[PDB]
Amino acid sequence: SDWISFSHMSSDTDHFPIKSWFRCEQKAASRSYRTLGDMSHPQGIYEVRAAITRLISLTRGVKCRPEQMIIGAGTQVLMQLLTELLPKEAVYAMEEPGYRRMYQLLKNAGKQVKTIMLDEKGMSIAEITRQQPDVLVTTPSHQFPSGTIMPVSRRIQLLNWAAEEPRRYIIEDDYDSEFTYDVDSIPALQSLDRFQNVIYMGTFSKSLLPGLRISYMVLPPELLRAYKQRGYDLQTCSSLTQLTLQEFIESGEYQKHIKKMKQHYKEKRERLITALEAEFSGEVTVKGANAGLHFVTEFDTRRTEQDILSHAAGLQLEIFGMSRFNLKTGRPALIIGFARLKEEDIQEGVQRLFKAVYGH
Amino acid sequence: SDWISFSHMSSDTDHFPIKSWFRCEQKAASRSYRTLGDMSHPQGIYEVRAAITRLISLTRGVKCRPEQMIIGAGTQVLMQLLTELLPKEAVYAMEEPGYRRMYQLLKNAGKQVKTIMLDEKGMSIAEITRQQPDVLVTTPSHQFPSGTIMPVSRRIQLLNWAAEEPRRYIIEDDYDSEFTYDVDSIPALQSLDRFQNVIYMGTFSKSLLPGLRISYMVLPPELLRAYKQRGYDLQTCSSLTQLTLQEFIESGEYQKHIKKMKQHYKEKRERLITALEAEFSGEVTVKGANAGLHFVTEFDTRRTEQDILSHAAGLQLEIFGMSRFNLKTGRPALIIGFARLKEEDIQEGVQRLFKAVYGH
Repeated sequence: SDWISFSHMSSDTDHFPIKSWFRCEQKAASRSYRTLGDMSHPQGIYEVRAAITRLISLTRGVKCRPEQMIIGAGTQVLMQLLTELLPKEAVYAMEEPGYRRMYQLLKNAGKQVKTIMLDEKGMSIAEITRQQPDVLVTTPSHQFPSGTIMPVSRRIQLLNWAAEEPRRYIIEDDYDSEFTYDVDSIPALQSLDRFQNVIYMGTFSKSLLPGLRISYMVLPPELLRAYKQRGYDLQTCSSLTQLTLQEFIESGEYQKHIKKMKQHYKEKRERLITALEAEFSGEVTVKGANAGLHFVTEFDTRRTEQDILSHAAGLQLEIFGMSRFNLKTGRPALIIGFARLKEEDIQEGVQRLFKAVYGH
Repeated sequence: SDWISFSHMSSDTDHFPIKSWFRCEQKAASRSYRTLGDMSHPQGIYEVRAAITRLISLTRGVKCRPEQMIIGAGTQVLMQLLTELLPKEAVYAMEEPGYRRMYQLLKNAGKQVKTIMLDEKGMSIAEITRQQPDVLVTTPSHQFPSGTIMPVSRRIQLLNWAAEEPRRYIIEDDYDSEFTYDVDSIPALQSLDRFQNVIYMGTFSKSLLPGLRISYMVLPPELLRAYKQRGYDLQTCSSLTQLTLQEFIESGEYQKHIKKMKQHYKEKRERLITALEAEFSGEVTVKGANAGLHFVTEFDTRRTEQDILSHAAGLQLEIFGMSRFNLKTGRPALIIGFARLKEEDIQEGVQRLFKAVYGH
């Protein structure tokens, strides 16, 4: 496999400190071995929840007490639980383009899902208003996949909407929030909300490995009450995994990791854009590269997206199409993730793109 | 600080080879690091599924491919998924006494659950006939908590019932199946399943640790088709955990540990029963002491079950009554779980019990 990954779903393992993670695991195991034979508090070990709460209040400005947070074997399990905590009759609203997987999860749940188009400011509040939903699912920090950062003004608009009527909720998926390059950090929607209409959700898939399977959500106390009233849920994250995370955070290894990785990803995104402009001369349009670990490139060709993809897979370039993120064509648009893209493989990689874009 | 536990819920941390597990973890990691930035296959990494499939076909006669198996961070998320694969209008049935947690999950989902009492051969097929459910939840190998082992005749009656009408299924929870001591083990129900009515669910929580969170389920092809039709699921079980378990199995460490713990518990259960018959003069009756990590004792008293339990909290002896396992009285019976009972605490424990019942 002499592959090159322009994939957004992967993360580069060479710069994760796996020995540090493993040493954090051993520290946690020896500090807490006696209590490992317990099954965690269903919301997650309290001290781990406390570590995450301090962490996210620091980095993102999130305001919560650890009692509000639930862990977490992935955002998909948390989101399922969340649909059971929300009113059963709620009408959901997701960004178009967006996460088809959650769209299918919601439809499969018999829910009504309205797809909300985007504009230069993020998910379209005008379409939200026209279609009149109950629950919004949004990616304000770095829209997925379009990469649009939602400006504060649009955030204000969404919060005003949520607050003008009862039992309206905003699910803020703060995927990709650890990295914000030549823009500065904008605080989360939750931190701008005065009325607790926001379910903040975050994950460690990108700040760590995806195979580690940990995410978390912060409930409004009304939904938290609805949670506690269940009485039968069990934690899906292994206790050691929770404790290794808590050590990794509290040792300062996580902040060290993130700082170094931000510098690394900033430089790699500059290099990739420069290679893209050299190879494609300015016949590629790049969009949504302000933050996060991916951007969009639209090209222009008489090749269908599907045949471009079929031909990039032959050159062993791993890359995906924007058409994948339709929930519910006109030009080729592609998603370029530079998480796993090796820094020595840029030119070669971009070359494999030109030949897959064109044929030469 | 001087507690003695006759709990089933307990799990040996002391005689769990955590160093062997950690060495299997690092071996798996050096061999498979570059795939830890990848997301697992949603059913689970194929090779972990194959390792488990070979294991369970050996130890329990289970007939399946890895293609049919789903993992699995605990048996409850597998259960929830399962209720989604099964017809939305299914009527469930659970043993009484049984697992109140699942009863609670099923009811909180809006499902009608029937409770089905036991007779000498296990789940009462006469009551299943009478109350007319669609889906059975059963523990044929060692009924929880009664210790009753369902004989082949009753298994065939259950299979026949499921064969006679559409949309009838049997969930076989092989929760306690790693330890069956001085009775030659019966094969799983699943091994008798000619018409593919049985969903087999097993777990490693009992056989390694509860906090480790790894369980699995074997789906009949129609249900597997139902699952692949979803197309949105993601593996909840940490890829690291999956790989560590595959190394643990294939290095032969799992089989070593199980042979050792099996022998340990055989000898401990025999010693415990010896001590019981010595101290209680034949005014104790022991039921289902053949396998698993528990059995049932019935005594003589004036005291409410709450009285024996209450007086045992004052001898610092943790124990459970059969009325705990109603899915919602007329005498006391208790369940003795020798899982984390220390071998030096047997005689003392039984001594405490004789006073806990009486107070002489």
